[PDB]
Amino acid sequence: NSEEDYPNGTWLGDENNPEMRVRCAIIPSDMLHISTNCRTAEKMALTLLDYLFHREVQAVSNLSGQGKHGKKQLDPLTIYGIRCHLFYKFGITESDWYRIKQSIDSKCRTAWRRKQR
DNA sequence: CTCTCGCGAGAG
DNA sequence: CTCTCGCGAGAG
Repeated sequence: NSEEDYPNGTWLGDENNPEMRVRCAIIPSDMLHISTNCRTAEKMALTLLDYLFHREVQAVSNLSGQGKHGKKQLDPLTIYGIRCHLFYKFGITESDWYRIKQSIDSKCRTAWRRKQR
């Protein structure tokens, strides 16, 4: 939320808009790897996921924190940052963000499916 | 691996 | 009953 949280990290979203920006952990070198190879909001979303949540946090959680498996909830502020970074770099819509959330939940489901094996 | 379907439980 | 939502899983 404030840059003092992560010093060597970067900003998710628009740096010059204090209301639509989140400070996160990934280093400026990884943040250029993402904005270079991820040329669609769908690929950027799931690359940001791998780089913002340790995979065994992915294998134990989902977005809302509900469900029959009783998974934990992924950080609502981190998920907000992904929402700003996709809006800022791609100008996604409310329906576009809904599809993205479905992809994120499906990615975390496969991480859960793996963990059992 | 991602994408996306459809099932079935619970909220409304 | 309709809708929302988590889910397993197959296909690409």
